[PDB]
Amino acid sequence: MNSIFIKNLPTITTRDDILNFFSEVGPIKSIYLSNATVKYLWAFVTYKNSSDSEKAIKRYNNFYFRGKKLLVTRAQDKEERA
Repeated sequence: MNSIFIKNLPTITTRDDILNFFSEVGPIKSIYLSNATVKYLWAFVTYKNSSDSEKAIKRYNNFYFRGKKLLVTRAQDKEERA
């Protein structure tokens, strides 16, 4: 409920890029940036404040970063039922 996925990232994306863009909505607790070696990277960002993760989706989904339209979605944990 604090975490988002960021996909369609440019391959030259750095941890600092994620930090600089996504800290604008609120304090970031943790970041994973894939060491994908292919066409696009992905990131997993956890916010300290739950409200900020929703803000990040609202503000950065479909945001262009180096010509790439970012996909920013909620990282929802596994549901209980099949």
